[PDB]
Amino acid sequence: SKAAKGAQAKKAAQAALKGVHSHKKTKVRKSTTFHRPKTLV
Amino acid sequence: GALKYLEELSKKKQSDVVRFLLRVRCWEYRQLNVIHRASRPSRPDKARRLGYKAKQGYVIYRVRVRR
Amino acid sequence: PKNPLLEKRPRNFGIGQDIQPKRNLSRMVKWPEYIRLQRQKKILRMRLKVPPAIAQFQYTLDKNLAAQAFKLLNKYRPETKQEKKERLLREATAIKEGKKKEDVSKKPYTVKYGLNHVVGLIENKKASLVLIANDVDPIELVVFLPALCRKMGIPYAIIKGKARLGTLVHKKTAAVVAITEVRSEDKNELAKLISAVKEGYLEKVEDTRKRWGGGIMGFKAQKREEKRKKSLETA
Amino acid sequence: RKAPAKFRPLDYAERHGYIRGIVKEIIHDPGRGAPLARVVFRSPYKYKQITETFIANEGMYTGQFIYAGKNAALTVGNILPLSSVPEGTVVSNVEEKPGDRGALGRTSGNYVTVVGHNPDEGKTRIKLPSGAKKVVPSSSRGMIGIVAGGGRTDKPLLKASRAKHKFAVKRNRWPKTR
RNA sequence: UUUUUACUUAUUCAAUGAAGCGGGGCUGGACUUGCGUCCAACUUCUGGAGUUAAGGUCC
RNA sequence: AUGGCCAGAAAGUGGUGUUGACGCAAUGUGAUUUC
Repeated sequence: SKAAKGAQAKKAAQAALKGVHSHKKTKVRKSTTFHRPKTLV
Repeated sequence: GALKYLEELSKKKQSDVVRFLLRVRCWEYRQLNVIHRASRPSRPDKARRLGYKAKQGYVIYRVRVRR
Repeated sequence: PKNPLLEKRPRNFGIGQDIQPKRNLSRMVKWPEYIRLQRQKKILRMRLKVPPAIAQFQYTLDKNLAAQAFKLLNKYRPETKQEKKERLLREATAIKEGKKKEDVSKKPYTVKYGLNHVVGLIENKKASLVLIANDVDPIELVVFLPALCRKMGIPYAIIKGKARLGTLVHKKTAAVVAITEVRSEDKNELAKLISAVKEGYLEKVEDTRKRWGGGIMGFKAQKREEKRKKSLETA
Repeated sequence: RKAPAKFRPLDYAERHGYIRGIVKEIIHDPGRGAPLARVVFRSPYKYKQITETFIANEGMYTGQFIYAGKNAALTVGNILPLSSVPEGTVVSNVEEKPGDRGALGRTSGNYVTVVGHNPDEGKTRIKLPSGAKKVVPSSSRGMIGIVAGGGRTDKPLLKASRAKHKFAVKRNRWPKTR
């Protein structure tokens, strides 16, 4: 599709101008409660 | 130095850039605490002319008071 | 062969029937106040209309040109403590033997850093190239610097990373760096970098630096606006 | 008094389907003329059962199953949004806005009469026990029936002691001086 | 420079253990177009029980 | 109920309120009969 080739060209342009590290891992959270992380005492 | 430019820019408090910065900073300071420590002066030229030096032992605290 | 004693118990997670499974609730986590404040601060800076003098810092150098600039600038890092100590010992030896320090030490060529120093060099028209970090807080320290460079006729470029400039200048953070002059074997590289900056950054941001930034609406607000416009077009 | 007499918090279950609860007890609330129905529901996210207190409409009994949600049936004891009820049905413990767990018609023998719907604005018109005519959001929940304990004020108090016992738990000023 | 007519980013109110908000995709039903809308996915004879993933597939 | 009656110098303050017209608050009169 024309949208498919346009998306491929846009992805190539994005890789050329910004690099390949486009994605970042995000932790999944099964609870909505944030706890203070336990640190060295 | 840059602080001359910062002084002449701080004189123009009704310009678009200064009003935008004051608006976003007012929003931030209103959602912060009433008294809280600032890591650095947000007006370095004013702090420097009032006596602040980037030396250990100089502390900046930001505070809001009801007018 | 599988043991026939095994059986399957599928669970249907509809309303009223068995308990819902543990799903990713990261979109709905009650975040701490500082995380919420910084995310809302970034969101507000996108939502509000940004004046051009601040919005010009959104357009930065791309990866290739920033890499070439750092390849040139990494040859001119400032003197370290051990190198300065060795140079001082050699100069003290020359003084003891009855020679000036200029006889044993050569003329240095380094990058120039420190905001007051770089602004003075720009005003004296000594700096050949200026690189300004895109994320200086407060922004008033560098908001005039593109205009000053344009008036002085200095090639300037906004680059990502005050920490990246600090890695050059052996600090945690540098707001702005500059080159006044280089060595003879790097004069061609400096001129090529200056020309590449001129036709690849400044000509592209010549128009976009005058435009107001921000004004982006939210995801839900954009969806509501699209639905309203579609309903108005249909009716 | 142990717990306030509120509905469930508005969640996925009531907003999309229905959830079943069991009426375990009918209790007397001191200072209130109407009985309260203690109803136990399930928690969709955990193993523990949730115990709640409602305002009991007339005809409820212990061991009765009630259904609260968008798709629940029209039966005495069921909690329904006002969009899911027809014209002329009266409900109790009506929400002013969806999520305040009911505010209207909470007194014994009283009810709120759904007099109309406006589907275009997503609103509904109701009639209050005072005769007032009100417009509320149609996603507000309402509980089918009339509140139990009716006819309480027909009997005379007949004694200063009975008035004293009435107002001593109600904290109102008694006796009243001119 | 005035009016209304909207929007949300200031500000105000409410709820929650900040749990399913919005836009899509799958399925079915309706209308219409001649294939986009809207609307529903899931538990109703019983005062029981429901919680430590069963399983499929690559290793 | 973005309500009434209140309280506090103010408050991201409190009560009525674990409240919602068969209720709350302020009045006048003061069983029944008569009116």
